[PDB]
Amino acid sequence: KFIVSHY
Amino acid sequence: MNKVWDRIVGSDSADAQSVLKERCSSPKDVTDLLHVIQNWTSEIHNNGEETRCWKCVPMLAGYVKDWGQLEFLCRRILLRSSIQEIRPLLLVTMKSLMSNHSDNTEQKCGNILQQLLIEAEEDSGNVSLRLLVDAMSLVFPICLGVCRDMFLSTDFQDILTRNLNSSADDEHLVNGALRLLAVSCIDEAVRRFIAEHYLKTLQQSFKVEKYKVLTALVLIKIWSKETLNSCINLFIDSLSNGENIEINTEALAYLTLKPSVRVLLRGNGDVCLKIIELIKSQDTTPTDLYGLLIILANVSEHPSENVKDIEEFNRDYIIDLDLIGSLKSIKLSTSSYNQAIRIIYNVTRDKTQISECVKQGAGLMLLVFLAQKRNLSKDEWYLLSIRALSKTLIYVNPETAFSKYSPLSAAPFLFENLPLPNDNALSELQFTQLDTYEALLALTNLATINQGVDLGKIILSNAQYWDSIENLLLDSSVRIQRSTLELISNLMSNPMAISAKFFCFENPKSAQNFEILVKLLELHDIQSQRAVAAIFANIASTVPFICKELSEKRNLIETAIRVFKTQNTDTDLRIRLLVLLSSIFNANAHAVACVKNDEEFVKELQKYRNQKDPLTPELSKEILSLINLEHH
Repeated sequence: KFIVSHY
Repeated sequence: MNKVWDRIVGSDSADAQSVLKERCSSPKDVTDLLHVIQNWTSEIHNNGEETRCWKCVPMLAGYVKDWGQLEFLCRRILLRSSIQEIRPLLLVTMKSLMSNHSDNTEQKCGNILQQLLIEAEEDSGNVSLRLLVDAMSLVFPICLGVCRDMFLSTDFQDILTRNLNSSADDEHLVNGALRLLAVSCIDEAVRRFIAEHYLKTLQQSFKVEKYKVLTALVLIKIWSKETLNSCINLFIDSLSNGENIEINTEALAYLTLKPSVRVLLRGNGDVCLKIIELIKSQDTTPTDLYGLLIILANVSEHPSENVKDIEEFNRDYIIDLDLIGSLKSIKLSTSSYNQAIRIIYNVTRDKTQISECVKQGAGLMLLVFLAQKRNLSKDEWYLLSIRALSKTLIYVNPETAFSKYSPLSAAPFLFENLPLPNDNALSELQFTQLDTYEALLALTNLATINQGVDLGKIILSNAQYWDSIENLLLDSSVRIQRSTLELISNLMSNPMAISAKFFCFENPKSAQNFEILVKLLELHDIQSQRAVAAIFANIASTVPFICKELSEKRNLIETAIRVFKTQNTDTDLRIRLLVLLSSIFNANAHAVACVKNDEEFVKELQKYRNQKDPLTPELSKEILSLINLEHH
């Protein structure tokens, strides 16, 4: 559901 | 014997070390063989036979201890110093006579050099003088005493300088002498004389094209700025032409340690095209390739010269000309591989070029380098590779970074840049706090693949990986603590990996973790708070069993509501708390009855039933209707 991504 | 010798020099089909068996009897070999060599070497043979002779002589020479049995070799070697093809073999043979007889071998050499000088003086031609300087430049670094004494004698200086004045048109004499000057610079006393008596000669010889490279070499070693700049400009210019590759490459590799040389090199577009072409060329020597890679890595390095100029070079000459992509199909030794990794690292310091690096295969090159060194050398190069890998896995989609190969094979190396349980700790890799931060950013991206299942499987296969993550939950660094919580929130998209670490309330260690996590909801770092809230929201909205237990945890509910009352203006945090609270309130009507008379909670929910935020009005309505359920 909640996802952290840096790309 | 004598036939053994003919076999050793007859053809390349023979192994001299193997013939040792034929050289069984110590004397026969220690004598006849030496005598056969004395008689054989009294003439000059073809370079094939000479090569084999001076490839085998060192072996027997090293074993013999009687000097009177190897004394003849000094004249034989020094009289062949003008045969360029066997000069390195002659040096090894003389170095073999250094382990033993060191004192007697230097004294024999001086007596020969002194005899050679008298022959040069009496020779109307130039060949005797060339032989003397060639003997001196060959044996200088191992016979400094007698060679310094000869070079500094007035009788030697006199014949040398005079023949450089009268026979400037003799390139073999001049270039032989320029090599002597450069080799002899290994001695400080000699360097001072050259820097005090040869500057004029070197200024004249710098004007002749075929003397320029060796003159600039001597001028570099005699430097105690246009004197240096004209020398370097010759190295760059000569290298862009493609000639004297070994000398200019070795010279420019040491010279590119200075910023002013790098700027000059970076500004010469002609040599930069040539350096990339030579690296890509399948004809250049491995020794030249290494130097070419050293120069490029030195010139591509970001400082801690202007950054935008270095960034412009890396884009225009390394990335534009596909330097990285060609390194995949080139044979690299360990030291050249080290520079290739260094070049990749340098380019990735500009994040705009990382995507091009990955397309050219830089990811696979980092991975293979790391796997090859894993059980071998976790040295500074090993660390540098992980640094480049971290930065790569931060800015590109992981699934496209390793030629369709799983990006999760990178995980183990990233974990190496994370502090291990203090009980163990002590890691060869001297990773800094920034390295840990960057590895955690990269792992968080790896955790986005398949709801974190794939990275979770790696964490589950080694309890040391989870311990390292848990050890950073309360790190003193805000950015490390934030990135650790973000990593965990992605890993909570599937309960297999680490859900038991926080939500196994029958385990005291896990239950204490949960209490700590609850308290972290009120961290001062909003990014951290969003991630903590995401941790809870993710499993609560996905695992009904865990959701049921969470709905009975008074401290979690009171803390979430408290944070919601005071920070609901932050969209991401608000949405995450609403998902968590609606999940909890849908599972536990008695939790709803606790808050049904919270006036401030209700009014804050009512204001949001009115950006790209559709979940906020919907979840606010759902929660308010559940509170209405508890009233009607």
